[PDB]
Amino acid sequence: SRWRQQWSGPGTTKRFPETVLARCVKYTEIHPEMRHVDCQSVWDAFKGAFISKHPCDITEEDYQPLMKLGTQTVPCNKILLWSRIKDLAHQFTQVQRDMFTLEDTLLGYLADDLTWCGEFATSKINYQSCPDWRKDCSNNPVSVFWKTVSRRFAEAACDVVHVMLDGSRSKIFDKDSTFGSVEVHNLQPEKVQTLEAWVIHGGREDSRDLCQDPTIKELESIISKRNIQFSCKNIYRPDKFLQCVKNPE
Amino acid sequence: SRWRQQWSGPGTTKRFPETVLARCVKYTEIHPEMRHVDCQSVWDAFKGAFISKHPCDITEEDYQPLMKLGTQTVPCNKILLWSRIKDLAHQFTQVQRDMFTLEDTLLGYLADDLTWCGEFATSKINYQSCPDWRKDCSNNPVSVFWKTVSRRFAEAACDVVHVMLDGSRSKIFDKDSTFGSVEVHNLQPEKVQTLEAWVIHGGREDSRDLCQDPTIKELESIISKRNIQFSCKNIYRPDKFLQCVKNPED
Ligand SMILES: NC(=O)c1ccc[n+]([C@@H]2O[C@H](CO)[C@@H](O)[C@H]2O)c1
Ligand SMILES: NC(=O)c1ccc[n+]([C@@H]2O[C@H](CO)[C@@H](O)[C@H]2O)c1
Ligand SMILES: *[C@H]1O[C@H](CO)[C@@H](O)[C@H]1O
Ligand SMILES: *[C@H]1O[C@H](CO)[C@@H](O)[C@H]1O
Repeated sequence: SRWRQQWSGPGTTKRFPETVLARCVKYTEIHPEMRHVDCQSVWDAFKGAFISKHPCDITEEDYQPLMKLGTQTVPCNKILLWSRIKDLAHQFTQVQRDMFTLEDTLLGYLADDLTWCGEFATSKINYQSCPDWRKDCSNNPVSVFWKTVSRRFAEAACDVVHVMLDGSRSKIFDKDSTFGSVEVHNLQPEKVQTLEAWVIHGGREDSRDLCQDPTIKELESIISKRNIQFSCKNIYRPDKFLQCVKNPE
Repeated sequence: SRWRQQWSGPGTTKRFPETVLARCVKYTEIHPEMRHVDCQSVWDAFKGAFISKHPCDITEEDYQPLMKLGTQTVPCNKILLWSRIKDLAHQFTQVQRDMFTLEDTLLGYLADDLTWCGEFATSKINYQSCPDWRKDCSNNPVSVFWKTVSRRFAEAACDVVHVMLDGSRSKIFDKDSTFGSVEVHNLQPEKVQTLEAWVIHGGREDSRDLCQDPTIKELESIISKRNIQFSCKNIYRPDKFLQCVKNPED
């Protein structure tokens, strides 16, 4: 288009339509309980959320048709959130398969590690650049997608909700994250009794109780205000922790 | 009441209201995903289905308020049906904890092994007798309850559905059962590809292939007409079958 401006963020992932379609087919193959899904309809609703729209004015309503088609009931008491440490959370649920991260749902599975955006009044995907959340605009197709689906995922949790936190970083709990700014504030006190944090140890620091870290105390204060209880555990040896989850015999 | 007639079936189970309430509280305690349920409302809706009503004119609509409150999503590809061998089916799911029978749902859990009925125009439970489906009337509170919940359970299944059958009896498959007259006819062909039967052997079956039994062939014909595939397997050693599910390491 002769009106299309340059953005600071990377362009849409190459082969984005074909990648989403292939993922949808693969997911329904792996999960027989979701085989009612029509993957053509899913992609059509996904594309309809952002195609032909300015990629700085996307709203939660734009994704509502996709949200409906992707409706999925995950056992509300088996939900695992994560902050910065997505790799270990997914390895965990690959072993503890009755536990689920957002990326283990259909919608999270489709979009995991992809970027996308379009342009106003055109049917073309923008493969050259997409808005950066800081330098360009906050209401872009990718950021709006994850804050919408993340909020819905947290709203469905019940009983005890677990979150993995990255203990190798200066902000073990970071307000400037999906967990800190979306998930923690949309757990429903009527349904969730406790938020249990798993602080994953790593980095080049000598072993110490990281549940005493100031940002964890910050996290405890935040969730307590919402009338939800807080629990914290250190995962000192992640490799050994996974080994115990796999073969606790 | 001065109008109440005698029925041929046993009366309502003793302590029925207390038993349903206790079971509802116990179930939601064990299953956190169902704690949105208000057990008082569940009992009230259960009670409202048959109290003050003639126990020969109960309908599926009478139980709809209970059905709505009892809504529960079980993984549709992990459903286990059974015919006459209820004990082993429950022993199986207690070990294979990702599979569910109807009695592993809240609604099935409440009513398992219980009998109940009321009377028209009165608020009293009939602890003296209840209608027998054969000698008195088929549309009684118990029979109507189970045909309703069993149909919805069967309607929810998807992919591969399993049914345990009692191979120690003459009619391994019996049309005159909840499975044979309700469940098999309400599996949705759009969602279910296969019905897999597990024929449980009894006391020394000479290792005979019971999947060739005439009643099994009858089952295969019935389900095939509905455009669903059929698979059959013999469970020769029920006790050993459970231990292998307990300890697959061997
Ligand atoms: N699983 C994901 O890719 C994921 C989960 C939550 C938030 N995000 C955001 O989307 C972008 C594109 O992947 C990421 O950089 C996050 O900002 C992604
Ligand atoms: N779980 C049960 O007890 C069950 C399951 C299906 C049908 N029924 C009927 O209810 C009566 C009272 O328990 C039984 O005799 C069956 O007819 C019971
Ligand atoms: C917060 O938790 C989710 C994993 O369940 C992750 O995608 C982020 O949104
Ligand atoms: C048929 O299957 C059910 C077990 O899932 C049993 O209750 C009968 O209705």
